[PDB]
Amino acid sequence: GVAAWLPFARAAAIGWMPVASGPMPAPPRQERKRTQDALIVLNVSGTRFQTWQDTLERYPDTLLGSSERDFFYHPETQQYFFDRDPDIFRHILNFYRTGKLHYPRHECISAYDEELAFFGLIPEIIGDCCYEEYKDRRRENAERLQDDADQKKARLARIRAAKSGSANAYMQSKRNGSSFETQHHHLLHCLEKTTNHEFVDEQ
Amino acid sequence: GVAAWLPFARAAAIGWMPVASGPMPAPPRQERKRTQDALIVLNVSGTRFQTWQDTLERYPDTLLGSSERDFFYHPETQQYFFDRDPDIFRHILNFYRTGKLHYPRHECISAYDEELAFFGLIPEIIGDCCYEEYKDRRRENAERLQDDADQKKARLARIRAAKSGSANAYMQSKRNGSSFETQHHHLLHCLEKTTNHEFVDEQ
Amino acid sequence: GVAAWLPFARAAAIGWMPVASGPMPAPPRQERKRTQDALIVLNVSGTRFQTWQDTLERYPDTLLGSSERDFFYHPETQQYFFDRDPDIFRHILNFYRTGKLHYPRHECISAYDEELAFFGLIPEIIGDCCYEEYKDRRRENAERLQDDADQKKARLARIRAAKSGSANAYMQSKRNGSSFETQHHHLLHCLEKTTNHEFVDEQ
Amino acid sequence: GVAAWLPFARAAAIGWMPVASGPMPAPPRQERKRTQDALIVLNVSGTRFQTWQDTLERYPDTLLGSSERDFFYHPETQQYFFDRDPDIFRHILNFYRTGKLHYPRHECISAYDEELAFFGLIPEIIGDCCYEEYKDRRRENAERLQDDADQKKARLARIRAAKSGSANAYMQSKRNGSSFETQHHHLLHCLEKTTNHEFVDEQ
Amino acid sequence: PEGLEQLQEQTKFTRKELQVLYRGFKNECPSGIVNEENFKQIYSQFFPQGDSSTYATFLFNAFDTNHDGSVSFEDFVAGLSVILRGTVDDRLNWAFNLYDLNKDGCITKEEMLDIMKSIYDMMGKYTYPALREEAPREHVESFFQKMDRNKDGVVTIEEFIESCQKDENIMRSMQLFDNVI
Amino acid sequence: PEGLEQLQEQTKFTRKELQVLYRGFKNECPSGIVNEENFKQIYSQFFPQGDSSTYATFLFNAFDTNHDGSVSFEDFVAGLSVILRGTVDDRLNWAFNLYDLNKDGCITKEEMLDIMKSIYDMMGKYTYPALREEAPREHVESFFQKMDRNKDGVVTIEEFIESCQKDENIMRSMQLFDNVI
Amino acid sequence: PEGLEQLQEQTKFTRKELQVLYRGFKNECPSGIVNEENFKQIYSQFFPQGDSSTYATFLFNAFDTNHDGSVSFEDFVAGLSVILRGTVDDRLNWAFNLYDLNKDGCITKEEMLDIMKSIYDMMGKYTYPALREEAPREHVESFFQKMDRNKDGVVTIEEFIESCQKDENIMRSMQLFDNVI
Amino acid sequence: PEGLEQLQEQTKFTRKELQVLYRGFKNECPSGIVNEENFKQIYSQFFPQGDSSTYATFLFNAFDTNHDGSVSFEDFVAGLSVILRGTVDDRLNWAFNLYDLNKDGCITKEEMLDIMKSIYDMMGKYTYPALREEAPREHVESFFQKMDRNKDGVVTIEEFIESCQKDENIMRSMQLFDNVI
Ligand SMILES: [Ca+2]
Ligand SMILES: [Ca+2]
Ligand SMILES: [Ca+2]
Ligand SMILES: [Ca+2]
Ligand SMILES: [Ca+2]
Ligand SMILES: [Ca+2]
Ligand SMILES: [Ca+2]
Ligand SMILES: [Ca+2]
Ligand SMILES: [Ca+2]
Ligand SMILES: [Ca+2]
Ligand SMILES: [Ca+2]
Ligand SMILES: [Ca+2]
Ligand SMILES: [Zn+2]
Ligand SMILES: [Zn+2]
Ligand SMILES: [Zn+2]
Ligand SMILES: [Zn+2]
Repeated sequence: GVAAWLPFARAAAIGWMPVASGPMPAPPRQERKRTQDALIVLNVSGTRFQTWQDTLERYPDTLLGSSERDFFYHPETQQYFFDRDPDIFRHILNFYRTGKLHYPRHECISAYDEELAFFGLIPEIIGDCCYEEYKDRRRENAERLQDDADQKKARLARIRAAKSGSANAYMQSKRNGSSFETQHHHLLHCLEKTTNHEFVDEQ
Repeated sequence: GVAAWLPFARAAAIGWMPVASGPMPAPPRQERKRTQDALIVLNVSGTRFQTWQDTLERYPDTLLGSSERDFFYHPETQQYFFDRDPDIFRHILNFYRTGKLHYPRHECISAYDEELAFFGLIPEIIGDCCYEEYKDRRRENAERLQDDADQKKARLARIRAAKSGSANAYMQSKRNGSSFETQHHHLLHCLEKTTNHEFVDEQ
Repeated sequence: GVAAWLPFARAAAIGWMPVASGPMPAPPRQERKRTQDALIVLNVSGTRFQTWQDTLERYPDTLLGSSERDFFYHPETQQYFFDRDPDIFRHILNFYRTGKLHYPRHECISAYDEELAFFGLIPEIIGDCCYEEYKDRRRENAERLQDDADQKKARLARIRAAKSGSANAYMQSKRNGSSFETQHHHLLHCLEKTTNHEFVDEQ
Repeated sequence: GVAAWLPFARAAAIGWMPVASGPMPAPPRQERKRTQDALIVLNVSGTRFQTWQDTLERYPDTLLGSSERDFFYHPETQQYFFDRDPDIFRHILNFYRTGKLHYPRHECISAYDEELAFFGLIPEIIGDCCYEEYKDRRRENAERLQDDADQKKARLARIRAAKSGSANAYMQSKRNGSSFETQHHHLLHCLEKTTNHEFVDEQ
Repeated sequence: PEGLEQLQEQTKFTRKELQVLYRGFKNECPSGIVNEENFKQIYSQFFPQGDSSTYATFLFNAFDTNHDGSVSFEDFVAGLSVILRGTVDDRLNWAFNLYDLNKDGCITKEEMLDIMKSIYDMMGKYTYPALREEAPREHVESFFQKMDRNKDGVVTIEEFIESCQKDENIMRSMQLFDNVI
Repeated sequence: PEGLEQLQEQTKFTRKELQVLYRGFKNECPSGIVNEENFKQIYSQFFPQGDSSTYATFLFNAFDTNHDGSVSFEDFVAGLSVILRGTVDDRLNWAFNLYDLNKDGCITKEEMLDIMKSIYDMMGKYTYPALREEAPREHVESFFQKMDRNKDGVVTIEEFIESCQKDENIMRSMQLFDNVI
Repeated sequence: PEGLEQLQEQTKFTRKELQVLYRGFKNECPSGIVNEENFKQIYSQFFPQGDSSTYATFLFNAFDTNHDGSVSFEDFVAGLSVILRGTVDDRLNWAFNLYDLNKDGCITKEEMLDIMKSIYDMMGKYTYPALREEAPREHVESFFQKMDRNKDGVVTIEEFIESCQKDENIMRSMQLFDNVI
Repeated sequence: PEGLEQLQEQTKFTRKELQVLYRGFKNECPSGIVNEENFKQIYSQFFPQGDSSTYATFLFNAFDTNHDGSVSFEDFVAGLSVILRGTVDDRLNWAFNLYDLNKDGCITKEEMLDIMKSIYDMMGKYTYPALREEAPREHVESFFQKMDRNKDGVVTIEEFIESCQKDENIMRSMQLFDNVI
């Protein structure tokens, strides 16, 4: 949380030191080159962020503070790469530096929440400066989602058209006789061979 | 669309594999070095964006997902260069990463729509989180355009003054006896020689 | 203005070419290595912007389109450096790329106008998409300035305190017997020697 | 303040020079390589800002204008590093370039004030263009803070849960028999040995 | 959440492969875990001409070993390592466990009927020969008369295995598809 | 949309030239295609003292080969390659097709009258000699008495060609302007 | 505000150490100084099972030498240099001054009672043996019967020092903890 | 606006010096030109204990050679080059032209009175000896009895020059201050 004043607290223990009656424990080795002057690079979609490693270690149980970060390290470039939004990542990093999370009013609440979930940040850590703003925006977006749950038909027609287009693309591939498309069509042909049935064109 | 879980689906086919009655098709070669660890650079007006190539391949029929991208490649610098707005390009790239398009409320709707058209994105792919905002802003800008169609006179006077200035600049070039200006004046002189008529100063 | 379709217009002249009665002028030399593939760098306060040189040449009579740009070139780094605001410079550059100027609603109107004046852009080139927004904001800021012209006293007290502090700093320098401060105090001492009078402490 | 026109004022002294009756002082040495063409780099959380050193020297008594800046210099990379927010730092730097501070309406007032305090900027230097906006936002945030002073219970429960979790983590470390956690637990064990008392699990 | 090194020493994937898998998994599931409904939504968009919900449920139950109701990245790569990188017997055990719904140790005709119903639901309602509404039944019959050897009305792991190694087409299918990727 | 490699093998432009042309084309037409009205708006701003709308219509019809009502980048570079990079006979065929409005195979006096009206519309209404309102008519007469050889009241491609090679000024104009750029 | 060079020549820290200390100090106190309340808020979060407010007040008074009511970075590193980098006698003088609340030059039993009350307040109200409500009193008694040598009812700096060097455990505690960091 | 190369060949400043001067000039005057009021506002903040408005007006009139009411960067660097880089006679001519308000070719006592009033206005109303309200008058008297040689009640350029070279302090002032910068 606050590792910067930890040496101060350890020094302040000197007021305890003489009045103690009995021995003292063994101090930790702490042989890790003091974990200082690191300045690691977090490359978020091409935007370079730089931070001290201890700053990230302030908050474990999050992505950047834990060993989960190792999943995004690139030893070739000696940097972590994230295929995420850099503008919201600015607030993500500011949280580690200060401890409080700010909500930018100009960003979509859904994008902000997705970035919070990706990096392991809980929305309850948003500071009181921004919490009312965030809560109001989240309420409007929940209201929209519930109103949809209980103009959607454009989305439904679009997704059905997308599935029809995928089926027609596979049928045209069959008629002819894009790596993803080739592997997906191979999987569909395997399904055909499994069921001994073949698809047919919808029109 | 989702190429990340394609190996999962291909593995899941193992539940089909034993119960099939008959042979199986030939698996694809897929000999393209797995198309992994690319991390291509999209230089938008000096701002470096970095992304995986498969992320862009998720959405063909757009500029970045198609071979149209090749028109913007710079083999000397080994990067794609776009003379476009980088702030809106952030949302363009976020679309490839997530599948949904967000609309930034602080940007002009005309600039946003021009960037969408340039990169081949259709406004109907804007997520429901931002669609009402986008629709309202587009409605205001359509209302302005229609009100103009049916304070414009300042624009009309400015454009007429610009044409008069261009004609006067060509006349002054003739009197004297900026590569673009020189070639354009050569074209106008060729027009003169074609019609055997010459321009004269408007004042 | 539009140099991209100039080769198209020169080619279209081929419809004039046969029907002309008489000779034709001499085509321009245009021996400047086609002025292509430049990709000049505009460093604005550490933010790299990159653009084609012809894009800037589209609009002379502005700073970036004229030889005034040469005042900001750094031959050592082979780039132009501007000690200006990069966020507003994004819109400045977008003007060259498109021809229209957009106004960001989230920026101060005074800062925007100062950046427009610095780079030689006239506010009347703001597109109709943003012109009403810009005009309204400029009206509010004019109203504030006029209301001041006809809470200012805090500013007046601050500036008087600043002048008193400068005079006291010079007096303390005299008592003792920061290059700018040293040269300024030398100028004040020269004024003293000119008038044969000396300053005295106000308190 | 304005060191750019200081040579102009020193030259203008030539109107005083002949009419003076008596000698003149010794001009300053000013032997510091003219302090020109520096272009120092301020690395704020990975974002490179570049500025002239004299621009920063315009305003001493602030962090960037004083020797306090030396606490953030990295001789290995030859740059100053700040683990701060770069977007607000843009306005911080704009203050040095122009003398006036602008307030971005889209940023949290608390974050803005914390960045102002860190870099030694006083909120009274905000220009009149942005002062009403800033004052209104600060008034709302003061109203929130006072309403809290006189939904907080969620914060109180969270902080109590955090202290309980820290105590339980130390107890589990004791049961077992993360450098910060190890040193902090060593300090707590030293406190135990000082008081000859041991902690016990709260549940 | 198991670390990269522990997943490297547990599964048969390299560090790069695990990193790519995690990248994709978190791109679809930012929280790092997936529930049955989101799993169905992910799996359905590979089958745009059918209903994969039942087979997706079977897959979710098979992959989610600890029965938490959630498939984590650990479940994900453990299953993917068993299928894509395991031996032929490992894959055959995984498939047999998929078919054995109650996990008792045998495959009944109704259990296989559920599996073939799920598989044929992907074929869609508009196919070439017909939607005979009985093709899964006779396919189960064929599967049993091929796999079962003592004709006890049930399939055991021994019969499943030995009948599988006695079918060259099954070998071709195992070696080719689950090893190319 | 034809790719960069296919346009390289079809047209006579290099990869760099095609990239620059595409950059400019998309800067003016972000959608990648241009209609007649946007084409007129683009073409007009090269002629600030006249009306180029009719000649622009002729150009748009000539460039848009497949008569889709839209000029794509393929139409654009195909026409630009024929004019700027083709032989003198290729350019002459292109110009003859521009003049032959009905594309039947001959140029009548009224067809040429439309062309010269379009060309003189760029001169503007305020020129040096006069707006005689008959200069296109007598210019058509001069063009016919120079080009036509059998005096049949029409111009054929053979007469157009041979009369063109019999005019040194036309050669100078072809070689210089359409090859410098 | 003292500069980096002056703090280097005053304290016993290197340039890198002073830079790291300033970085942390300004990260917690952006204004560059800390008052008693913010100091307590910082210090409390190292003791999540007790009340450190009284001991924090003692520390704040000891560190803030010029009695401005504010601890600056200069106060901070001066105290940290005396404790972490000073000799054993320097640390012992610092601790004695911490105990001597009135700074008169001696430690009374009530002064030590305040110190041990502050220290035991960190132990919390829920500890292993008991909250005897008298443990600080008898701990003061033990401290006096160990430190005091003339049994005058007070502790002087001479007795404090010599009794400290006569306790090997105190030496181990001084050398180990305040020199490892 | 004169270019960098033309200003290099006109003034005596190098490319770097002209670039720095332009940087500062545009930082204060983004439009590239400065009017009398903005000029006064710029010049005043070097004199925080007086009123420099009249002397600033004299400077603005002297620098703005073409009497456009605006000082451009060309005016700025032309004046700065004459003063900072010119010979002693060039500076003396510039100062004489500053004093000669009507530019007729001579300095009268009232012209010098205006100049000394402007100069003493910078001293402020609260100075050491006194605000005698007559010090400019007697300073003009001293200046005339030093500069004028034929005692005609006026100062000519010849007398100004020769009297200036006959004062060693004036030489020291010219060489030192206007050449160090
Ligand atoms: Ca699980
Ligand atoms: Ca069973
Ligand atoms: Ca059996
Ligand atoms: Ca076409
Ligand atoms: Ca015809
Ligand atoms: Ca004929
Ligand atoms: Ca203090
Ligand atoms: Ca005492
Ligand atoms: Ca004693
Ligand atoms: Ca002038
Ligand atoms: Ca005169
Ligand atoms: Ca005289
Ligand atoms: Zn906030
Ligand atoms: Zn959204
Ligand atoms: Zn706009
Ligand atoms: Zn402002």
